[PDB]
Amino acid sequence: MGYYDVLAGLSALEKSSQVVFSATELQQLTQKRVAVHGYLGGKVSLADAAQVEYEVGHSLLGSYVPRQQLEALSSVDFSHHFHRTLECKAALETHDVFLA
Amino acid sequence: SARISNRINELERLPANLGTYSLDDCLEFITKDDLSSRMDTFKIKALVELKSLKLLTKQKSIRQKLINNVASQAHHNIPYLRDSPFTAAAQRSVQIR
Amino acid sequence: MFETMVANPIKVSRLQSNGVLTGPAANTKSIH
Amino acid sequence: HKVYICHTCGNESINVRYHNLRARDTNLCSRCFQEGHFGANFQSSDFIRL
Amino acid sequence: NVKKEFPVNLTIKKNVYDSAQDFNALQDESRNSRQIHKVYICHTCGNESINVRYHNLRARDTNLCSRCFQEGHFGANFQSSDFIRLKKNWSDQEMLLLLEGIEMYEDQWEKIADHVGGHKRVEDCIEKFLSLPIEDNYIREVVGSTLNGKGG
Amino acid sequence: SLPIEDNYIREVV
Amino acid sequence: EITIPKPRSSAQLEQLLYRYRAIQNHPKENKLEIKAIEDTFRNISRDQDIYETKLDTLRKSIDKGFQYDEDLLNKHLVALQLLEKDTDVPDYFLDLP
Amino acid sequence: KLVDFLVNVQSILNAASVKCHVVDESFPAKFFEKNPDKIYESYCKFIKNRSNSELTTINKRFENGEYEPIQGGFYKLYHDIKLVCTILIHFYPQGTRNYQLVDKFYKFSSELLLRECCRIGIALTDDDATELDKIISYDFIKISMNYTVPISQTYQIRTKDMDLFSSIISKSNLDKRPHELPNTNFKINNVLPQTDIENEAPRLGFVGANT
Amino acid sequence: MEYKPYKLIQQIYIFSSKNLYSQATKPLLGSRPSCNQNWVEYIFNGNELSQNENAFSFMLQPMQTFLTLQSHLTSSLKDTETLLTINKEPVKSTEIFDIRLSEGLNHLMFRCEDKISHETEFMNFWINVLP
Amino acid sequence: GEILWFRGPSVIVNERIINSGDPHLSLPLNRWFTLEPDVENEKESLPGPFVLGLRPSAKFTAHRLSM
Amino acid sequence: IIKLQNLYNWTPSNYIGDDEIENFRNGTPDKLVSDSLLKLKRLRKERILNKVLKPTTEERELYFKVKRILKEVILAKKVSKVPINNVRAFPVLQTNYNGSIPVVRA
Ligand SMILES: [Zn+2]
Repeated sequence: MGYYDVLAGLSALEKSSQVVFSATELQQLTQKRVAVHGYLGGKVSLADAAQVEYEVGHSLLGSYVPRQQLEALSSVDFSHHFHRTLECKAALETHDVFLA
Repeated sequence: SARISNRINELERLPANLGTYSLDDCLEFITKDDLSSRMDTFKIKALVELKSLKLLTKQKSIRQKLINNVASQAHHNIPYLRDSPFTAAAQRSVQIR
Repeated sequence: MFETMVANPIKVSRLQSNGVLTGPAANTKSIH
Repeated sequence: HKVYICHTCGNESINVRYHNLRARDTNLCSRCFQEGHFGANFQSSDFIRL
Repeated sequence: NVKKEFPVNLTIKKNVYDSAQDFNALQDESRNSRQIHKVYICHTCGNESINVRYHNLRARDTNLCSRCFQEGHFGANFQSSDFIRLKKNWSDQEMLLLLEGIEMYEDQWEKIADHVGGHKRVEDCIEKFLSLPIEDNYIREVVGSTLNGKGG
Repeated sequence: SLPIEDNYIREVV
Repeated sequence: EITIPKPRSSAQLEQLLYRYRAIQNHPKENKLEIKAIEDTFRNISRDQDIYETKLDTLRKSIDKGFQYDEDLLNKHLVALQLLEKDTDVPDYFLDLP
Repeated sequence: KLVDFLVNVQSILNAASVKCHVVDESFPAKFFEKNPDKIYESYCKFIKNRSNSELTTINKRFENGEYEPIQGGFYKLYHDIKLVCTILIHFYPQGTRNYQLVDKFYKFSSELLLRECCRIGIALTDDDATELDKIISYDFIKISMNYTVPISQTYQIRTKDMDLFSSIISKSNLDKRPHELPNTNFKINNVLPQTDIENEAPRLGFVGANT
Repeated sequence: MEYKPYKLIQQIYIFSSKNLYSQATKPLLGSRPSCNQNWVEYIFNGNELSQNENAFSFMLQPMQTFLTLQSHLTSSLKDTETLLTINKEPVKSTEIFDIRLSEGLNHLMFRCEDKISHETEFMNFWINVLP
Repeated sequence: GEILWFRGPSVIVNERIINSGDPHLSLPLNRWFTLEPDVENEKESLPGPFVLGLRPSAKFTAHRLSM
Repeated sequence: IIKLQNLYNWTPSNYIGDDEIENFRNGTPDKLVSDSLLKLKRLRKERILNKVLKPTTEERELYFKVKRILKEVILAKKVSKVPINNVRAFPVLQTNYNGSIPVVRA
């Protein structure tokens, strides 16, 4: 995406010297509201709500997790999951693009 | 809504292990085995703010219930509204058999 | 030894784990 | 007053309890928290001192 | 016959313009390429103790990427001789020492820089002091004083 | 009585 | 040309230096990233020298007997803090001073 | 530095011993060695002699000006602290209140003295066998960091169903009494400390989920 | 109790599997490399230990399932050695065994017998493999 | 008054707080100043784990004790 | 030519302008600080009215300028007193261990 992003990715992995950019690679690296709930008014049809697309985004475990399931989760697996998705994502994206 | 979602995003991207060194732990001679009585003070504040930001619609609903149930009884509970000749005349007009 | 013994585990109910209120005023069906 | 009890050992917690942020019902002694005597799916970051 | 405001938890939030000044606990170890960890820990349970040997790893295959800076590395386009022959970011112990110095010596910046350590200059301490979060009660007092001065 | 939303309402308006 | 952009922060400069130190030993192969990296380094060193000279000129020509009022300095510190951490400064806080 | 350092250390040790009175205890006040790792042993010997051929506290040594700002005074302070702590540990019962108070005080004071002496430039005092080590030393360059720390112990038993363990034993690292198995068939398990330092943790939104 | 230093056993090593390391550092031109990359090693000296405290405990991350145990013997004669996992029996390949632990708590009993002087020495290892 | 027995051996943690910024812990990129394994490998014997943890100075503790 | 003395010692806040030198020599730097804070607040309001999160470059530059001006004012001892109001704590990470009691997993 960005040149410095590519460098940070190639440096996260230790295979930064095994990459060589071409001319073109360098030249390209430098560049209504439908009522869903009813806590406040009269709810619209559930079909209408389904027709609309939901996007929370800001939360990590979505907008709802049942009590028993959350209470009986594993913390190590989710810590590793967040480390893979939130922090190490750029390095893996670069490894997907370059490094075959 | 955009501002609120951004704040909630920032709060959720915090680490769980978020202790706080309080600078008053000097008088509590911690010996690397004791537990500091103030390790969870920024974690508690972060949790409080996050949960309060996630329970916004519930507070809105309870507030609007209170407001509606206190407005519907204006003419019966507020003196200077209950005592005007027009409200009295209307309440009499409703009860005409 | 100790091979024939049994555990006798300790069980704690969540109601007992968080919300026990005590004193002579514990139960309401008391003159106290 | 009120009485709390560690979810692992029957002993009651004194002056302080470690509330589980995920279970929201199970509290721990100070010692059983120092020594990691909770479940193997919980980490120390799941508890809060109250 | 006053407006109490929601707390401004400034210690929790992050710097918006230069995020390289947040506390080390809030920073993201992804801009300096430190996400992936390569650790090697050797124990030795010899005599009622353990000799923990912690090893960080750097690729020996990488030529001039995991070795200390030296003069023979830079060519004629550099002027590095005197500099190489003769810190820069803060830490948690140094932040604690800065707070303690401010607590003991109010504005005597030289005594504070001596209390922190020989690594930091006075200017760095002044910067860090300028970027420290302030209390919430004092913020409420200042804002309310301005409001009352406007309204009366 | 909890100023949950006051800051954002105030800064937008 | 190529003209690698100016590094936004110091970590970007550090990674630029790391990339250069990785590339060094294959100049006949790379031959193009090296020149852009070196032009960026030249610009950075030039800016650093200019900044040092301007700082020296500034600190030696400040004023003889001027001083900063404490009230205004306190208001400015609080406002800088608030703006730095994305909070809001009320409208009556800076126009009136 | 060293003058103010000694003043501060005296004040701190006086403040931290309100419940333990470790500073207000009297030891023979004529004993001294060079290597600390044998002190107790030597003291025993000392005792025997002066027990068959038949004085001051720490505050008294402070007010009389007995600790000089040189390494000698710091080592004398560390030695006297360790000595009084060993004495009071072997005096009180195994797991009473004063026992653990003395142990806590020893930990605190020793760590304090070590850190402070290291801050003033003072001190008070290999991978070939495994193929994993071979390939690691072949692939990566190792920036190392070495330290030592004592291990703990617990009791362990086996029953019809499962293996069971005890709580960590609160026996101090200064206790030299050999052992006393409360019952036979008790195995002694050695618990090793935790290795990782930057052990990761999930985000805050994981523990503050909506239910 | 007492203090009994070992005589037959000397410098038992328990370390991570070389295959896990090779597959985490080299992806075989296939998938992505891992992100944790924590490799451990535990050394136990025959002398300066006790035969009355022969149990040891430590935990492992879920990916640290494959271990390897290397044994050295001071007795340069012919001895009989048996490694017991959770009470199965692994077979060696100075000896080298490769162990595949299971999630939960595992018990390793390493036993040496002289059979010339008829001396036995045991080493017990409790290991936690987290979920 | 009876011994409580758990299904798992306890856990020991040396330091409860860590120095999130430290040359010992957070190895910096681009190390500036200083067959066989290598020449650039260096070992450092710490005087104790307290180097990895946050501790207050004796001076500030004394200062707080004076009041 | 390139000097490692400069590469090692460089920050994005090293771009003094002539406005600072003038408003120092002519006295009254406080006017510059107040005007810059007003400009920052206006830019942030405009940044809020249309939904965008990342501050623009000019906002970073104004922030750096204000910080440098205040730093050089305090360093030159051009103030009688400095207000000292700090949260006497600060956040720090915390070791994170797992539970040792294994899972039953019914
Ligand atoms: Zn308990």
